[PDB]
Amino acid sequence: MNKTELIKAIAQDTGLTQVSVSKMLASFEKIITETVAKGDKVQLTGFLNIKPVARQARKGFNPQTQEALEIAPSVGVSVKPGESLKKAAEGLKYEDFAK
Amino acid sequence: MNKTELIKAIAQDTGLTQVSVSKMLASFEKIITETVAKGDKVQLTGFLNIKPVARQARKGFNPQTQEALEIAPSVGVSVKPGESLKKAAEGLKYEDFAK
Repeated sequence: MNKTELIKAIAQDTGLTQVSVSKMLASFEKIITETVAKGDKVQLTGFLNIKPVARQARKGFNPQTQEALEIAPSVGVSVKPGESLKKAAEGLKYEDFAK
Repeated sequence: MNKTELIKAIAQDTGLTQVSVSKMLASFEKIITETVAKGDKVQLTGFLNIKPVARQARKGFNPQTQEALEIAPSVGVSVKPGESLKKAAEGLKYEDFAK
């Protein structure tokens, strides 16, 4: 699925009026990517812990070629996929992917 | 934010009909986690890409005192690094966190 397929995901799980399925998802990244950049820890049930956390602010290796460094972390992306989808996955196409 | 905060995040980015803000987001996580679990490549425009991959895990008993068994049930709900959210993070104050 994606910013469009997901519109159908709500346009079908919901469908009510197709509100902005295309616009709410277009804004979803605008709020997902923008919230972390707005300063808010979005949290999807228990799988997408959207929340920014700094972890880098330098990377110029010494006067050599590959001795890169990094002293100071600036905003980052703490969030990640949780087990809510893996538990849902162990329940629908987990073995389907195995074979 | 969360299954309700992000709701208004789209209910406001939408404001068309507030479709089911409650049913589209509660189901969006139910479909986000359920799609990857259904076995579809869930993703977000160009910053997130949740994808499940048949995998497994084992060596922590359970039916007794837990700490010794040997199974392997664990799909791999991978994901992506939406830089649009990290680059947006540069917008919130990435360096401000580095200092």
